[PDB]
Amino acid sequence: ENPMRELRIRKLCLNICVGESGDRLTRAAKVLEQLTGQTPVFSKARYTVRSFGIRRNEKIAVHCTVRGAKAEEILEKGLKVREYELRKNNFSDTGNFGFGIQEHIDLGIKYDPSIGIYGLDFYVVLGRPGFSIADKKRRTGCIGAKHRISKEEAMRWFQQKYDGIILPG
Amino acid sequence: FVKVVKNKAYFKRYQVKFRRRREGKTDYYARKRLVIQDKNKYNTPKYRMIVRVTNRDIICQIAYARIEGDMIVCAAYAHELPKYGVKVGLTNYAAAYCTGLLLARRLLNRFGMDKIYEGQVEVTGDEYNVESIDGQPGAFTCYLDAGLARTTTGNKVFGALKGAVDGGLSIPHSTKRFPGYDSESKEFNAEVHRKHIMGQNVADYMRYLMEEDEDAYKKQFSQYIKNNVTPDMMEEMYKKAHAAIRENPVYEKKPKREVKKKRWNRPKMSLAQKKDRVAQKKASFLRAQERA
Amino acid sequence: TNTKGKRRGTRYMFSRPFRKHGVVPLATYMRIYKKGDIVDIKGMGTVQKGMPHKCYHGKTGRVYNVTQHAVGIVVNKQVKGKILAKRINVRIEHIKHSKSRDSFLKRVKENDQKKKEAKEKGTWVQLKRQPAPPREAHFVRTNGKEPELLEPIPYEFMA
Amino acid sequence: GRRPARCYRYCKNKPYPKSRFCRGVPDAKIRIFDLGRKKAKVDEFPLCGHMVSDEYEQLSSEALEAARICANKYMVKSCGKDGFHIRVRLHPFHVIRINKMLTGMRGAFGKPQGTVARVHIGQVIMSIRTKLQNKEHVVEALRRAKFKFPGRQKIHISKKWGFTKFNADEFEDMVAEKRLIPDGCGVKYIPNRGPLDKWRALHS
RNA sequence: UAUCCGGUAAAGCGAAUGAUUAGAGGUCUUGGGGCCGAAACGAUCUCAACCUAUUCUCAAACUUUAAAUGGGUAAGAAGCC
RNA sequence: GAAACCUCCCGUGGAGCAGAAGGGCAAAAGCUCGCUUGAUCUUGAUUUUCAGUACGAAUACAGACCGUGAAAGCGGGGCCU
RNA sequence: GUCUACGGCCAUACCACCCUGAACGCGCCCGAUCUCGUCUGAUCUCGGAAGCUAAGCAGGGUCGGGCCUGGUUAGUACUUGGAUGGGAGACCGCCUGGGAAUACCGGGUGCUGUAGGCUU
Ligand SMILES: [Mg+2]
Ligand SMILES: [Mg+2]
Ligand SMILES: [Mg+2]
Ligand SMILES: [Mg+2]
Ligand SMILES: [Mg+2]
Ligand SMILES: [Mg+2]
Ligand SMILES: [Mg+2]
Ligand SMILES: [Mg+2]
Ligand SMILES: [Mg+2]
Ligand SMILES: [Mg+2]
Ligand SMILES: [Mg+2]
Repeated sequence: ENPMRELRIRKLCLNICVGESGDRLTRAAKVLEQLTGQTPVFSKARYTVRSFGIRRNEKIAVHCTVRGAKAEEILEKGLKVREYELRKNNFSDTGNFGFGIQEHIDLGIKYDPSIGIYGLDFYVVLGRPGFSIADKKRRTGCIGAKHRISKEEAMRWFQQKYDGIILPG
Repeated sequence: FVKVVKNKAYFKRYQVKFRRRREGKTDYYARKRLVIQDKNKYNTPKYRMIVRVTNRDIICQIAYARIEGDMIVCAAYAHELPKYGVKVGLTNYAAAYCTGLLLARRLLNRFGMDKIYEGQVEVTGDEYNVESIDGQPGAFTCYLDAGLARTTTGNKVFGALKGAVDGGLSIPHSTKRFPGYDSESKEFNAEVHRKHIMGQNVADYMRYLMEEDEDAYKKQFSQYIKNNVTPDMMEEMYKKAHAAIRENPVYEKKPKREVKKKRWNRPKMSLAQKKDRVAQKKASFLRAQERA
Repeated sequence: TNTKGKRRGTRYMFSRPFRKHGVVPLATYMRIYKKGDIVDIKGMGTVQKGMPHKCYHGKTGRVYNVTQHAVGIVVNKQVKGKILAKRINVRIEHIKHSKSRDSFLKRVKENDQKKKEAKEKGTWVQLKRQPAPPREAHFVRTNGKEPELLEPIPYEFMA
Repeated sequence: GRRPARCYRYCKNKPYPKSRFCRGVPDAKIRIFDLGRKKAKVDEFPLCGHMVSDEYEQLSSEALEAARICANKYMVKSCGKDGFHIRVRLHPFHVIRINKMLTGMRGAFGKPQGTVARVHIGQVIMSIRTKLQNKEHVVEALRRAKFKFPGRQKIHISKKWGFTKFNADEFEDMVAEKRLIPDGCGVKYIPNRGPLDKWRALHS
């Protein structure tokens, strides 16, 4: 009989790190835009790495943060391609989880020889009512303690909500 | 495991930030520029029209700063407004206007400049400001303390500021962030501004919801539907309130007495209680372990 | 031969004390100096506009001018053989009221009280101060118990 | 090779540690500041013989090491290979200098010759713990070790338990109290203060 | 007699910075070498760095502390009311 | 993959602030944007080196003409040396 | 008793975890038509008032860390002035006045200004 300790999805994060720049990245930005229904953001590199073939302030990745119902919907699709399995290590100690998909057309998108097959990266910021405290301007705070989502608590939310297994190893 | 970031050491070397900086209240960078006088002005005050919008309220205070703790010459709250006419939407831009206006009038009534400096009456919305009359006591002048509010176009603080300006305080300002001013053109309507001052932005939303879906309107404007505040009633309501403020701004409080004087709180546990309490935990551990 | 630089050797002087860095708390700014206020100068690291020179830190002097956010302040600086009363324009943040004078004003006020009264009475009262006189004749009662004997203690080597 | 010990004896200069500024310093002769059964428990060695200094003088790293070998050799030969623990309690930190002559006294400032310990009057140089059997064997060990140092140093047997800061008269009771708790060569003094959960680990 | 100024002596390093000894504890890390292992955070040691309490010993160009001696002012008619 | 991008947590500054080092600095003095030319015109006063001359460097004002900000303000080069 | 708004001094006010919060507040909270701003109504801006003290916030708790303040350390370390004092030196003792700092052990754990609530 808890009032608002209702573990919800605060946001869903999606990022395609092509690590190229130019055209490949502009191509991958269309994929997220088709998926999420909003323009994404290009992130640039921190610093040059001659190994990976990247340069400082060169656009490496594209990403986006989905919120609300659309984030619930896209999360659902992403678990369907993963078949509602995660692991213990897929959850972070902070009570967030995430998982890859190897190819976006699995979610439900049409391939093109140009706009190819960008594998991508789901990550779910779980939260509660009254987490905003941390990130507002004026009278800020820290979210107590018996209110912070545990790893265990986030696993059981997944185990209930999306009927998942959380396989061991 | 990792290196403990917050050691003895960490706390020994640690410096707190000021109390109100911790509480997330006082921008001391801005406070210094706002509040201190030029030393050659000496003890002449430096007033500021503080305006803060709470989740359910708008406060308007005039204050100068002394060393004991900035003194408040006058105040007006949005929750007073029921007296004057405003039943609902007390955090809205129109309410902000009333609340500011009321502060000016109440302030002016103290100094006897109620008859001099009527200020703007008809509410155009355009650039207005008070010229001090010669052979008469000059116009009161303070400055707007926005606080931590993101000072954008249409911010409710500037709703209050507009009010106190029309009320007859000379507070300097531009019209670059009254609601009306256009970013991609750079002119000011001052009929858009009037609408906002009169609550027509709210009335139209009320009319838009009722047209589309009854239930959402019923949900959105529940206290507006109770008290029977309708879209077509709205403009009149705020104009009545403006007049009533303008005719009597004086605050009378309530004669508070008949207090039982009882402790809701929990007082501080005395040394000796604390001293025994460990004594009992020490015993209780010993007697407990001498069994299994 | 040492460098003539303005700030040479103020590593410690202009350095906010331990756990008193950051915002210059506001009383400092908002307290009023008139003409002829006795004022002790004490440079500060946070505010670098209007800093006094390292020679006038510690030194007390009188205010002569007061601008918008600073105070002209005559202070006496010795130079080999000659003391030069000279006038410096310190920004408020590096300056306090020197209490040195207030204890004097307290005493003169107390004298004016004790001069007005004791005039109608007739009994004249000691207005001048007097240094601590020798400590008067008095008895000491070794009440019952006798004195406690103190033998010096025998040496031993600890370390 | 190096200068006589004569020439670097009195604590004349300011202390000049190996640092950013003083660099290219040759490594100290002495390195291993303790030897014998150092992996021993407080209980199984309470004697604490010290060689205390009685001159505000500088001791060479060279002379420390030599004194350390001298004492340990005798301790081994006397009682046994694992029957003591010796602690040297002066590390050569001060860097000593050397203006060398093939210009004259122009631009004379030394290169780092070597390191040195500065030792105050009443400061301990070496210290030894072993058994109540073995008092005399330590004394002579420190006695022999004196001859490697310049100046003058008393040999003294402290009123502490082992290399602890606690007076040996009260050491055993304190353990019975659990004021004190064995902790390798040392002993952790527990006080009242800390949360009661620490107190519940003891008494259980 | 009031009142400011100070960062030297000393002291400190279970307080920062840098130095530095030892054992307790720790698969934190991970390794490189082993021994018993096909191999296994399996067992057993080990030495690397890191960390949890302790511990040895230091600083002209480090310091939480912090003297003595020391430098300002002030102690009235150019003042009070 | 030890290093690419994203996300949550801790983080008294252990980063950064053109350069030596010292000081100073966290809803900044750091970073990122928006608008800019106060690095403009003009009297004296003062500080620092000092002989208490110059130079340079700086501090407080004052008068103009601007900038920016809702405003209080800040700005006549570079946080200070 | 206690809160809100603006505060002064800035840890006796910080951090950690634990418990309790009547009324009024303060919040979280529900929305994006308009103002405003985002990749994203998360923040920011704006319009609300169905829920709830879970969190923030307050008050308390902990043989808590930390900070503050006493003791001890110690008349010890240091030190002004003195001697045709000692000592081969290094250094030390006395006279004359001044006099610290850890470890260790106690106690304390925000005070308060202006304006306005609530407990009628
Ligand atoms: Mg501001
Ligand atoms: Mg020879
Ligand atoms: Mg020398
Ligand atoms: Mg110095
Ligand atoms: Mg020293
Ligand atoms: Mg700059
Ligand atoms: Mg000007
Ligand atoms: Mg929202
Ligand atoms: Mg709560
Ligand atoms: Mg609660
Ligand atoms: Mg405590």
